[PDB]
Parts: sequence; C-alpha cells; structure tokens
Amino acid sequence: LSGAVTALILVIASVIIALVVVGFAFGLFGAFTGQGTVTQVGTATLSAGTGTLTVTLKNTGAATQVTGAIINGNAASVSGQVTISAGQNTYSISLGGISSSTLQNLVGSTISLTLQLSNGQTVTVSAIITS
Amino acid sequence: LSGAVTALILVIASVIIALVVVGFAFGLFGAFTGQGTVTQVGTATLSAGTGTLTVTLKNTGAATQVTGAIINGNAASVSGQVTISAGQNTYSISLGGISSSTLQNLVGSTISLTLQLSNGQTVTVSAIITS
Amino acid sequence: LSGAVTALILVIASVIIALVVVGFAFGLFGAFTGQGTVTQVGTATLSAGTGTLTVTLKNTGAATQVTGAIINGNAASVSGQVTISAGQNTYSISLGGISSSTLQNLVGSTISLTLQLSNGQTVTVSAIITS
Repeated sequence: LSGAVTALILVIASVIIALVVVGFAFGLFGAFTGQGTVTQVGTATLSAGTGTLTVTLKNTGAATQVTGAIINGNAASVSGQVTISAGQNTYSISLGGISSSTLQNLVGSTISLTLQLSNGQTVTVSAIITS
Repeated sequence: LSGAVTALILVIASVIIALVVVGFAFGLFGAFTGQGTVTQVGTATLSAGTGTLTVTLKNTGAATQVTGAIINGNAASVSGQVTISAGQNTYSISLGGISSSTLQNLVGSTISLTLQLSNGQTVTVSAIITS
Repeated sequence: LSGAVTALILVIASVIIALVVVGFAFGLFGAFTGQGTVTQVGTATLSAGTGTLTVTLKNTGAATQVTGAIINGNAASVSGQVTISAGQNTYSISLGGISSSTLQNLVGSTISLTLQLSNGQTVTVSAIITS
C-alpha cells in the first residue's frame, strides 16, 4: 500500500523533468539560429461560433508574424491581430478556411493547434474549444 | 484473531491501489503518443441487486461509447446512458451478463472493473459494491 | 536531442566559414587585378515594412555607386545613401519596386540579395528580413 504512492510521485515528477529538459533543448535552436522562440503561456479558448483563437504567446527575440494554422491536420488561414510583438501578450487570431461542422461537433474537448511562424519553426498551441 | 483481518483488508486494497496507479501510468503513454485520455474521476458505485454503474468519467476528445466491461476476468455487456460526450459527467450504465450470485457476498467492498471504450483503449474503474 | 543541436551548430559554422573563404578569394582577385572589391561584413537587416536596407559594405578601391538590386529573382530600384565611399562604413539604402506584402510575409528569415554596382560588378548581401 505504501509502495504504490512512491511509484506515482516519481512518475508525476518524471513527466515534468523530461518536459523541462525537452523545453531547454528546444530553446537551443532559437538561441543559436539567432531567432526568438515563441511558446504559448497558459491555455487558449478557440471559439467555434466565430473561429477566433485567443492565445497568450510569449516570444524572446524578433517580432515575427504567423502565416498559417493547422487544425486536426487540415490547413487553415490566419487573420486578425497577428504581429506577435516582443514580450508576453494576448492575441485574438481568427483562423478560417476549414468547415465549421468539425468546430461545432468537437465542442468541449481540447484540440492541439500548430501555428506556423513566418521566420521558421512553428509553435504548438494546445487550445480548448468553447461554445 | 484481530490482526488476521487487518492484514487481509490491507492486502486486498493494496492490490486495488497498485492496479489503479499502474493503470494511470499505462494510460499516460496512450494519451501521450496518439490516443485519448478517458479516465475516471473519483470512485464509482456498482449496485449488486439490479446492476448499474455510476461511474464519473472525464474525457477530452471525440464522443466514444463503451462496448463491454470486465468484472474479474468475465466479459459483460453494457446498455443504458453510455455515450461519453466530451467533458466530465456522471453516467448510469446497466451492466448485464453477470450472475447475481457472486456480488452480494462482498457487498460494501471495493473491486476494480475495466471498461472498454469504442476507440480501443480500456480504462480501469474502481467500484464499491452496494446492495 | 544532442545530435540535432550538433548538426545545427555545424551547419551554421559551415555557412560562415564557406562565406569567409569565398570573401578571401574575391579579395585576392581584387588585389591581383588592381581595383578593390565591395564585400559585405557581417549580416544585414532589410525592413519589410519600409524597404530600407542597412548594410556594412566595405571596399578597398574607388568610390562607385550601386544602381540596382535583385530580390528573389526580380529587379528593383535603389536610392538613399547610395554613394559607397571608400572605406568600411554603414550604408542605408531604400529598395524600390518590390511588393510590400510578399516581403512582409517573410519576417525573421534570411535571404540573399544581389546589388549591382556602377563599375560592372556585383556584391552578394545576405539580409535578415526584419520588421
């Protein structure tokens, strides 16, 4: 009974250390290439009714704007306030191009977007879906 | 006479907690690579007289329904309120196919079930027997 | 994770050393023939919003202005600090003729320019598309 709790604390912590090391190694690409690395902070609530995505991306480097988004393997087209200035900020990106049927069907779950930067590497956004 | 019962309750429940912990650690891999993350929140109450699960399943993905349950190596059948729509609700599932003679013996105790979702992966469910 | 980082560092260093060797060969030719050669020192920034190009051209020869530039296989027009006086300096020229949206779409990445001097020679300018 005692050995099943120390076997879960270690799993929970190992999920975290590996992710921290992975993030540190991800950052080394932007640190050496000379371009800032954009990563999201917190969670995002993509709206099925409007298509607006409310992210909180933070970047440490140049000011680069996104060009496209990938939803469930289907390409999209971004719009709205897309500049991604330096420092943490809030952006109301309105993606469009995919049929709204998937958006209204998939209400409640947390899908994983892939916003495509102009400069290079993309940023993976895990966004919940609201009504 | 007193220690022989407290050395049995602890063993029986240690099996349960170890199985639940390893089920969580196993479903973590599936939710990590490709599949969903349908897990149980809390503990369920399985009636022994009529037979009805009251599980509290939380999932973030497509709507998937269970197809069969396992109660100590015995396959069962599911019918009732079983659709599992995205979110975290309470589902009343009427289990069937099990004889009403192997459950009332251990009323007031806890067992471990195994629900078989539509998308393949199985979730370990902890249930308490109620008369 | 280590292999990818090592490959990235080696790729960047290979680019830098190849460009250095090429510049050395060009300078050798210029010294042999009698007239100096315009070689860019370091990197350059090209603002997509405005079109002004900041370059660090140097030449150990006569003062020859530049007349045209090549962007993505499309000729353009130049103006501004276009004199290119003898000695290393920091010249700021304004590109003209490129479509603003196309270059705006590529903020952050690096491209290759090709300036056209008046004497009858060209200088390759690798520029970062800032904005």
